[PDB]
This record gives sequence, C-alpha cells and structure tokens, in this order.
Amino acid sequence: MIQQETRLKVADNSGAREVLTIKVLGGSGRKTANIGDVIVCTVKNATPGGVVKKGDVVKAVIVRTKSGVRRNDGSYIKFDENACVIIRDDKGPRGTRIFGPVARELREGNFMKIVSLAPEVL
Amino acid sequence: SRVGKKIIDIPSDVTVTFDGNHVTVKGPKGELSRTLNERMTFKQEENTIEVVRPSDSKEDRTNHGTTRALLNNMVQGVSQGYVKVLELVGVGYRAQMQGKDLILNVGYSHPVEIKAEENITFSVEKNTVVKVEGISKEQVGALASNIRSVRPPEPYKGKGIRYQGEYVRRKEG
Amino acid sequence: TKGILGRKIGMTQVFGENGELIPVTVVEAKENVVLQKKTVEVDGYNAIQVGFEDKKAYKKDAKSNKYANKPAEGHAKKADAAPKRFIREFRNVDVDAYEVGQEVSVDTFVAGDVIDVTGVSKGKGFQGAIKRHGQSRGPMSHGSHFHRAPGSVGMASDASRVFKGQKMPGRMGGNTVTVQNLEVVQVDTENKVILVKGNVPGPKKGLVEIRTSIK
Amino acid sequence: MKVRPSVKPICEKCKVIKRKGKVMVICENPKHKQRQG
RNA sequence: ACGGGAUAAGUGCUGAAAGCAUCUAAGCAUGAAGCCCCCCUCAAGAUGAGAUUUCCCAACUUCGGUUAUAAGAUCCCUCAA
RNA sequence: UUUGGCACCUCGAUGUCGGCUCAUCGCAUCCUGGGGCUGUAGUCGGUCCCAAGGGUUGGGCUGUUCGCCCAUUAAAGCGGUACGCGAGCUGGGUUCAGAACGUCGUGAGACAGUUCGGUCCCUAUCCGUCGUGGGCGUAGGAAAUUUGAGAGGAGCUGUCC
RNA sequence: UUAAGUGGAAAAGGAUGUGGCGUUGCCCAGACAACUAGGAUGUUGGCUUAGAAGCAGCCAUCAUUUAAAGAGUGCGUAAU
Repeated sequence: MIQQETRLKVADNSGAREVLTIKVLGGSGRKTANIGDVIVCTVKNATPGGVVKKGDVVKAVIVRTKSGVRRNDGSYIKFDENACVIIRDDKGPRGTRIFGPVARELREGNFMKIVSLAPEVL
Repeated sequence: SRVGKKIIDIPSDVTVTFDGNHVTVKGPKGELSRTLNERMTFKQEENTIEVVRPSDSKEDRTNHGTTRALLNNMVQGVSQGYVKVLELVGVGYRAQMQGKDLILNVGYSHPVEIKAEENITFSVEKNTVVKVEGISKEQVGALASNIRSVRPPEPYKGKGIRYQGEYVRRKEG
Repeated sequence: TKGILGRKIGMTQVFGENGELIPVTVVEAKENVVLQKKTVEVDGYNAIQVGFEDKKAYKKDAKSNKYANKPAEGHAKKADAAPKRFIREFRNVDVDAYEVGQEVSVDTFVAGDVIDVTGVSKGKGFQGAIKRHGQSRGPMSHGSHFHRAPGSVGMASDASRVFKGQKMPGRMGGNTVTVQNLEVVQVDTENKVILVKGNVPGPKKGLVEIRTSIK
Repeated sequence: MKVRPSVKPICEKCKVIKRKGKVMVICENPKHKQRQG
C-alpha cells in the first residue's frame, strides 16, 4: 500500500539504495500501489559508482510489500519491508542482480527477467 | 403543370381500382395499395387514368404533378417494374447470394447481411455487379441506397459500392 | 421466473473448483407455499403470492404475533395451509406453472443460477453527515472549530432557501435494497438451504427474497 | 459545409435552395456547400 | 457499456411545384452518452378520497341515541435484528 | 464577469480577499468526443449538432483573486449563484494601538514603500429550510391482507486485453 | 385584405416574402418553357505565354456549316 512520499529500498544492483515515490501510475486519482504496480520515483540515496545517480527520476516495479497480497485461494503473503526494482520502460531491469525474495504475481505483469534473476520467487 | 397535363396515363394490361381516397393497381405483379389524396380528383376514360386538380391554388398545383407521377409510377411498376444496378470496386470486395438474402465482404471482421424483403429480388452477376428488381420505384431506390451505404466509394482508389453510372471524384492524395 | 423466501442465517465460505475460495451466505428457505394467484382478469396483474414461515393456529385471547388472527387463518384456509409469518408477492413467475397450496421448494434453483436478492438493510439510527453520506471532515488542528458538521447548505440572497434533497443528518439504516447478479453456489435439499455467493442485505435471521436475475 | 450568415453562389453551377426553412447552396464540388446560420 | 421508441446535426429514396433538376411541399427510410420505458420511498393525504379474507346486528330503539353488547386494537409488563 | 453615474435606502452597521466544507440555478464545453461535414490519408486541423448526461488530479513555489514549474490523466469552464457559501470553519492577506528601515517633512508626522508583533460574538423564534410521530379524514360496521398517477427521487463516467 | 404566439424583443448583410398597383419592357412567325436533335470552323491568326487549339496575360479579336452556332456563349482545363 505504497502512496506518494513513501520510501522504498531498492532490491537490485543498479546503484540506487533508497527511492521516494512521486506518482502511482494508473488512473486519475489512484491513491495506492501494491506488489506488481509501476511507480515513478526519485533516488534519494545512491551507491558510489553505479548506473543511476542521486536525484534521478526513474520508474520502478514494486516487489515485496509489507501489506502484501491476497491470492485467489484465500491465502496471503506478507513481507517485512517494502522494496522495489528500477526498470527500463520495457519491463527489463536496469541492474543485473536481484536480492531477496519476490512475490509470484510478478509473472502476471510479464516481468520475466526480474522473476528469473531473483532468488526464489515466493 | 405539364406533368399534370400529361394525364393520359394509359394502362397496358392492368386494372385500376379506385376506392375513394385509396387506389389499388393490379397488373402482372399487382398489390399496389396507396391512399393518394383528397383534393385531387381522377377518372378512368376507357384505358386512361386522368387526374384533375381544383381551384388552381399553389398547393393544388403541387399535388397535381405529385399524384400524377405517383400513379404513373404505380402502374408502370405494376407493368414492367423497376431495376437498379450497382457495382463493387475493391480488392477482395465480393458479395454473393445466401438464399434470398445477400452477403457482402468488404474488409470487416464480419460479413454484412442484407435480408431481402417482399417484392424485391437480388441478382449477383459476376460477384461484383448486383441488380435489384422490384415493382415499386421507392423500394428499389431505397434498397439500392441501403446496400451502397454499407461501403461508400473511396476518394483515393474508389473502393466501395458505387452505382453503375456514378461519377466518383478521384482525388490524388 | 423462480422466486423463494428465506431467512438469512449467516456467512461462511466454501472451497470451489481448483481451490478458489468463495465467501457464502447461507439462506434457509424452509416451508414456502403458494397462498394465492392473482390474475389480470380479477386483479389486473398476473402474480402469485407466497407465505413463508408457519406460525401457530388461532387462539382465543392471544396477544402476540405468534398466533394467527381470524383473517389470517381464513386466508390460509383457502389453500390448505397453516398461517405463515411473512407473505410476499412475486410477479416474475409464470402464474400457470403454479397451484395454490403447493410447496415452493428449494430445488427450483440449481447451482449456477444468477439471482437478485432483496432484503431490508441493517439499521443504524440517527447518523450524521460523515457517516450517512460520504462527506469529508474539517481540519482537526490549526485552530479549526469545524470537524463533523456539514458545510454550508446554500448560497445567499439568490435562492434565499435550501433546496430539496440537501444531505443533512438523519436516520440511517433500514431501507430495502437489492443486489443484482449474485449466484447460487450449491443447493442443499435436505437442510433446505441455498448458498449464495456474496453477502446480502439485512441482519441475521431477517427475511430475504430471491428472484431470478433479469439482466 | 460552411455555415455562415452570408451564403452566396461562388461557382456558376452552385444553386440556392431552401430546405426545412433554411437557405442552402449546392454545387457539385463539396467545398462550395453552404448553409445560412 | 439496458435495449427499445422519438429525435439533433447529417445522409438518403421517391417526388412535384418552379412543365427540369432538387432530401421536402405531400410521403418513406436512416440517424447521438442527449429526451421517454425494466433500482427506491409516498405510494386516497392522488382531504376528488384506487384493488384482492374475517366480523356484523338492541331489549327497547324519531333503531337516532343510552348502558351497551358486539372486530380487532391498545394501556401495562419481559425484550432486540 | 476592471470604468461612468451615483446616490436611486443603507453615519439608529447590507462582515472585506484567499483557503476549507458543501453545492447547485444552472449556461458559447476540456474529455468521452456520442455523433457528423469539409482547403478531413490515418494523425491532425476546422466547422456543426450534442451536451453543464456523466466526468473533470496530486505536489513544489506566494502577499492576496494573478501566476509558475514537477509528475500524472480520457481530460484539467462560466461566472453572475452578495467577485455562491464567516448566526458552517479558518484569519495567511488588508488595517487598530508597539517597533524598525528607505524616503519625504523645520516639526508633529506622512508614504502605503517594506518589515516583525497583534481578542472575531449568538441557547434559533413569528418565521422561512432534512428525519420521525400524534390527529382532522374518515361513507357499509369495521378490521387484516396491495395502486402505480406521478411530487417523484436515484443521472453515474472511463482505461488497458 | 393578415399570419410572427408578432402578440408579449428594434438592429448591420444574406436570400425568397403576402402580394400589389405605379409600373417599365419581353412572344401564336408560338411569352421563362424545360425539352432533347447542331456544336463547329482557315483561326492562336498574333506576342504564340510551361504547349494551351475558351484561360502565363496582352487578344489583331477576320468569310463560315446551316432554318441555326462563337480567330468557340462556356463546363472546363497540366492540354483534350
């Protein structure tokens, strides 16, 4: 349940560490995003070196939220922190590695490259 | 009105049954039932329907020519009928018969169906040229316009359903 | 076609095909009978009339609604029925497929039927404009003395009055509401219950009317 | 269709009629097709 | 995101006046989230007084009217969906 | 919908700008365009009909109606409605007593040029404006079981496969 | 003798309005008829202008075929 102004840790190696969300893409008035949605965000904390630099305006996909999803069989999955992954506007990542587990519903938005690179999809 | 003064209007082999405000006209292909008017009068001499107008007003001078052309059209369509012809200019633009109805394929996701009506007969000559035959001029004109309004002619290539003698302003864009 | 009356019992859930979870309202539709046919030649509209839950026979000097009065007894005497607690009329059925006195049974609905469900909603009492309508509150700090009131209610010297239908506080609650396009999940002939996917209006043990959906 | 308070024949084949209480002009080219309003 | 009617701008067909042509004057078609018909309350307060089970009779009694006596309601009492 | 006139009430008082909350008389319309015609290839442009049927965003920046960028979205009027709404709310603006700077003034002081500080009342009645009851009715006694005229009200929009 | 709800709201241009006389001037060799039957020509002759032979724009703007027709009324036209 990610809205404007929240901070998400970045779960890849593109050089960002922290990101602040600016908009939730979608419709007019869409307030909150969750696992699988694409946000546009600023980098507030970068890693020295690295492709993406501080002050950049990127878009990301949300993997991992703290208030996670309900699935169709009435089971749920929650995580312990909100994380994201910076993407390349063709749903490819900008980094090359993904750290941490990642929800299964990323396959429904065709983020196959993210789902492959991750240590186990949950 | 020279039209209302062309009020000979001779049936060839057709009966003309006045019934007051309404006329029946029966020939080879009869059953033409029209309520014409009240202001105009008419008469049958021997084999000649004459229509008279009263009072020489403007409105009567309209309705003279109208009722005359209506009657002439009725008995002439009872005798010989009317036929309207149109043609398909397109690539893969084809139509054919489906019993009594017509089926066209003009580049949609679906073929268009034209359900035939009474007193109306289609004929697909070379799967590009269609003729409609009927006994009333209004019916063939209306159903010609209805089938040609499915695909009007194009400005650039002229593709569509056009009439047989219809000029199309071909533009070069 | 196909209506029936029930008491809403409560809500549970059921696991469907390939393990999909389905939330479910169980509705007990026990002992319906056709009390009357109304016709276009006697009443001017075709309908049937169903009573639902049977109550006790008329008893001299009884105070409550547990016992029928004489008119209710005489009405349920024309069909060979006991007096019933609730009676409603159904207009969507075909009146020729029914017989006065016959039982309307739960298995007239099959699983997969899409239904409309009518009930009277819960009931909440005098509520204000934040809960009753969707109105938004004033600031809760910065000196505000405006928290849960409605705003202005009109303009000024033009229209020196308040327009009808203005969304003020008042009594919130029990109106009749139907939901459309719910569906039957399973029908249980032995317990005489229907399972409806979804939730239906009204409190527990309150009357519901099920009809076959139109759209 | 040009809709203007001053309808005038432009080409010599444009002609002026009245349909449904309005003044129109009809040429054979559809650029000279006008209506008073 | 009903699907029916009637329609706007428009497209037509037939068709004269205006002895031709022309969507129009008479006719006939078509034509839009707009206009009118399948959710909800009142709904004889629609002070003009809509439609579908029981009960009804005095002892007199200008059967008015009095006690009555009659049909179902209430007061009161235990409550809550 | 900035000026002219006033003076045509109000010096026995008609509360001033923004903002919030709530609308809506209700109209030359941004979106959908719903449709359509062309000095309309799709994409545009332009016009017509239709519409206020329905929709018509969150932030950074001010002193205020003025603006300006960021990021979205199918899209970001018209104001009479007392520049709609303070007996519904705020008091940032302006302006009351303090104080200071520039400037003008011999001076007391002024400007409106800046600047920091600064009290906004009311139990709702003749009345007009949402919800919920008692009775004048009531025409067989009376009582338990349903009209559908409309007084009617609810308008509900749209994007990607 | 009228026909906007003018009644019960004037306006600049644009079309066809009740007509109407004061008109004025057009034809049984047949009034506007429409009908459709003739469409020309040495002759673009000339400067011939992107040729253009109704049409860069200046005519040089002459006999016709026929009861009748233009160095072609004109529709046009890259020209036909």
